[PDB]
Amino acid sequence: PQITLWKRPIVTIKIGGQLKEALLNTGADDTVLEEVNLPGRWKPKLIGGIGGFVKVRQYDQVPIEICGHKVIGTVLVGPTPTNVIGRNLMTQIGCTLNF
Amino acid sequence: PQITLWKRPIVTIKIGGQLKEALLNTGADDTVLEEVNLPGRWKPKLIGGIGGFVKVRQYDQVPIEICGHKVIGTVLVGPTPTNVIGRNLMTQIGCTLNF
Ligand SMILES: CC(C)CN(C[C@@H](O)[C@H](Cc1ccccc1)NC(=O)O[C@H]1CO[C@H]2OCC[C@H]21)S(=O)(=O)c1ccc(N)cc1
Repeated sequence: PQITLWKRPIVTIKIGGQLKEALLNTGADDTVLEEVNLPGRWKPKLIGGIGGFVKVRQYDQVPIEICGHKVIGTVLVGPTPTNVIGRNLMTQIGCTLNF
Repeated sequence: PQITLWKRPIVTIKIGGQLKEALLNTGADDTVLEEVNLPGRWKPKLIGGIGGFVKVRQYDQVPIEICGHKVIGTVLVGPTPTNVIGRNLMTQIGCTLNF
């Protein structure tokens, strides 16, 4: 599909068997989500943004459905005001910026 | 331009006759630049990012030039890790997300 940006590019995702929505974010290297329930082991990570640093759980190689296509990639889990799909997953469903 | 997201989608941008470069960010509604030499008065603004809320200087109706393409809008100045051009400006180039 071809999304414009007169409003937040928000789309459905499925994570942990659960239906959700997230902002398709080209700003960040990695994906972040609202506290959720997930597979296995995570690493501590510190991301930085606007408003300083925030502590996240790094779940590695996780299965997620974005817009209905399967992707396995890194999901960061932490206190994000909103769910954010990073470049890391966007490139696997052939997302590209068009202008 | 169809641009893939393996890298940061950094493009060239011109303000005040200053060449710099900025992230084509679809996760930011607003355009946020670290410093500019714009000549005078700015307006006090608050945006929230992922790590909290920050003071930033709002400039109305700035002529800016992205990839040669001259467009006009509101250019904040703020504590951003990376120059970010958000959707308010990306719509004026008719830029879209695509997959
Ligand atoms: C400036 C960015 C480099 C900061 N981030 C990406 C950015 O998309 C966030 C992502 C984002 C999206 C929605 C809500 C909060 C954060 N948005 C943001 O704060 O940008 C600001 C520009 O204008 C304002 O409009 C919305 C946010 C403000 S980030 O959220 O911190 C970020 C940091 C690390 C990762 N891995 C992924 C994302």
